[PDB]
Parts: sequence; structure tokens; C-alpha cells
Amino acid sequence: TREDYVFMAQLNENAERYDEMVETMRKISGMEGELSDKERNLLSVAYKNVIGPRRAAWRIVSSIEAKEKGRQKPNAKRIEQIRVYRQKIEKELSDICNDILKLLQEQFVPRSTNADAKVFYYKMQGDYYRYLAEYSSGEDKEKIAGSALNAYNSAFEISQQLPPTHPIRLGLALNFSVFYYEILASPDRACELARKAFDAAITDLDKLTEESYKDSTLIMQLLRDNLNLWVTD
Amino acid sequence: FTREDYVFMAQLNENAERYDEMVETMRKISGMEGELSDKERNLLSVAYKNVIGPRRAAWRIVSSIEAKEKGRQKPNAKRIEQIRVYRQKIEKELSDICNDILKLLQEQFVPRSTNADAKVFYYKMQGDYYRYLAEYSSGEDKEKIAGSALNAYNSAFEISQQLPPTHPIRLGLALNFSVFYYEILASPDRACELARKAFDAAITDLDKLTEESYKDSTLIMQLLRDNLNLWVTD
Amino acid sequence: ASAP
Amino acid sequence: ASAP
Repeated sequence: TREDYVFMAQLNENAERYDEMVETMRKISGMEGELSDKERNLLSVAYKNVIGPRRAAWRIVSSIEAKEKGRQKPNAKRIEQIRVYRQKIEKELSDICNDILKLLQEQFVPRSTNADAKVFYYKMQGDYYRYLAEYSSGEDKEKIAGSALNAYNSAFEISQQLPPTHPIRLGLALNFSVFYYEILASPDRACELARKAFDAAITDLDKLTEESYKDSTLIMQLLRDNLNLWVTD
Repeated sequence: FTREDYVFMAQLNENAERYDEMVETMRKISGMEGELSDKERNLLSVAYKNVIGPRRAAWRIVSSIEAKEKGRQKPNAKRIEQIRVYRQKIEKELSDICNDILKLLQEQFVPRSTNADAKVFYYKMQGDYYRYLAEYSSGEDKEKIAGSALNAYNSAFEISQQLPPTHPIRLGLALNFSVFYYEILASPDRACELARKAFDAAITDLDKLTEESYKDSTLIMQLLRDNLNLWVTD
Repeated sequence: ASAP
Repeated sequence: ASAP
């Protein structure tokens, strides 16, 4: 049954075995209808915790590559060994991105009807193109950024239908700014988009915020940390 | 790609926390000439423990859920069935990882070692990876495994006497070997007796050594006392 | 950071 | 706990 697959996903998550969680989620993605809220969150959790370690690794390997490069007598072999090892990870990242990006385009985005879903999936789309754009350079990058920007702009248009303090609406704005700052290098443009989103949450802070208090109040805090980080530069 | 080139890769895998690959990069070294250096011995341990650790963690988490669901007032059988298959899946993964290394210890690492400070490492390891099998085995086969652990730990403990009391390996053994007696057998007396000996013996030799190894030895001593203070209920 |  |  569905609920048993949900239970299995939750068990995989409980055990921190995400690679399987991806599969036990796909098995529910095969089933009828749109994914639930609970079922959506699990999807994001699985894929985030799969891509995360590789993203972390990529950065360390990248720092070590630069560190190795920047020396009086660069060892030619170690740069080779490192390059290949980065490129081994980049592939895992590519595969993990294509896997989900495919399912968003083919399965999830067309199936959706309510807004909160549409914004969740369109945000997600943005995120994985953004993760692809972290290691790409030059022109591949430019085309990926294009694919992100449209997903984020799709998410953004529809997010206007959600309350200012919806964790999806905030979560979006947070990531959309990060996209601008980190991929497109537009500090003003990211600050605008963050600040604008934060302030709208502050106006609606008094306004009912209830079960989203944990999830919203966090993202509000993250927007600020970013705003402080980017302002001071 | 030379040995020195592989060491670096083992370091890179560790730095990037990709332990499954590290275990392979150390297998690539295991097959070369001579014994492992102190650097290489550590990376070996680091690789296998961060491969086994996640699965050890999983097993306990699943076991505990399996316990929760059975105890429910109106249990669901298909769920209890599906959990128990999954626990067995992880149990499968663990034993592969334990055998993989135990094999290497028996065939490759124990025989080729000459110095004592390597011998204690490779026995202590045997002990540890038997002890990890004993954590999920049923009684009659568990008992056989405990036997193999006890021997590896005794073999380690015999030889550890040559090393200085504050030697991290020597203290690391006593710690794990007391934990064996406490957790796999159920001998608090033996565990406390064993831990106090190593702790007290370290305190005497504290002055003589621990110049730069102060952090490694000191951390373990802290662990021994932490255990000892827990276990004085007996 | 980005959203959880 | 055990040794690291």
C-alpha cells in the first residue's frame, strides 16, 4: 500500500539512508494523483540529502585543487588525479540532477493543480538547475541559468497567490535571491528580492502565522543572515 | 599512480567524506609491498569505521522501530514483516564489511606485521570488527563470535604491555576491550577492573610521555573515566 | 544558506 | 563510547 511506502520512506529517512529513500519515493511517484504535502516534503528531503554530500565534496575537492595549483612547483600528476576525482563527483551531481529534473518536467509539474504544489515543484526545478550551475562554466552555465531563472520566475508568479508567510513562498524567495547572488552575481538584485520578501513576512508576522511558525520563522532568520552577509561586502 | 599518490587519494576521500571510495583506495595500498606505516594504518581504520558506523547506526534505529511497532496495542503484521526484511538488508551490509576487513586482518595484516605497536592495532581491529558482528547476532553464533573477539582482544592486550601505558593504541585497546566485556558479555566487574587498570596505569606514566600525543591519549583517558563513572553502579 |  |  501507499502508506506502507510512505512508512518505508520515513524509515529510510529515520535511518539516514537517502539513496534508498529516493527509490522508495519514486515508487510513490509512479502511483496515481498528485503527491501530498507530507509526500512532497519527503521527496525534497531525499534528493536534498542525496545531492548535499556530493555538493559538499565538490567544494572541498575544488578548494584542495586551487590550493594545490597555487604553489611554486605544482605537481602535474596530483592536479590530474584531483581533476578526475572532481569530474567523478560532477557526474554524480549531473545524474542526481537529471533524475529529478526529468521527473519534475515529465511527472510532477503537469500533474499539479493547487498553487502550493506548483510553487514547490517550480522552486525545486530552480534549485536543481542552480545546483547544476554551481560547477558549469561559460556557455553551458548560461543555458542552465536560463532554465533555472524560468523555473524560479514560474514559481514566483504563482507564489503571489500564497500568503506572504507561507514556507514555500519564503523558501522560494530565499533561494531565488541565492540564485541571483551566487549564479548571476547581482548583489543589488538578490538584496532587493530578499529584503522585499522579508519585509512582507514582517508585515504579516502579527497576521496569522501558526503551524508554519517553525518553518517560516527559520527562513525569515535565514533571509536576514544572507542580507547581513551580502550588505557587509 | 604510485603508493604515495594513493595515500593522497585516501586523504582526499576522507577530506571529502567519501568513505566507500576510501576503503577501495586503501585496498589499492593493502596489495603493495611491506607493512603499512602509522599514517596508512590510521587511514585504514578511519575508512572502515566510517563505512561501518552509518550501518551500525541504521541497525539500532530500525531494531528500535521494529520494537516499537510489535509493542503497539493492535500491531500491523505486514509492517513488522517489511521492517524485519529491511533490518536483515542492513545486517547483510554489515557482515560484508566486517568479513571484508577481518579477512584482510587474518590473511594480509596480522601475519606481515613485525613491530608490536602495529600488532596491537591489527588485533584490536579484529576484536572491534568481531564485536560489531556480535552486536546483532543471535545467541549460539554470537557466542562463537564473542570467542573470536575475546582472543583478538587478549592477543592485543598481551602485546600492549610492551607499549607505554599512555600509548593511544594501548589505551584505545583497553577502552574497546572493556566495552566488549560490558556490552557483548555482561561483565561490569571485568570491564571496570580492566578500565581502571589502564586508566591508573596511564596516570603513572603521564609524566614520562604524552609530549605531542597528549591530545590522542588524553581524549581516550577521558573516555575511560566517563565509562568508569557510568559503570560504578555495580 | 538556502531553504531546508 | 569506544575509541575513535
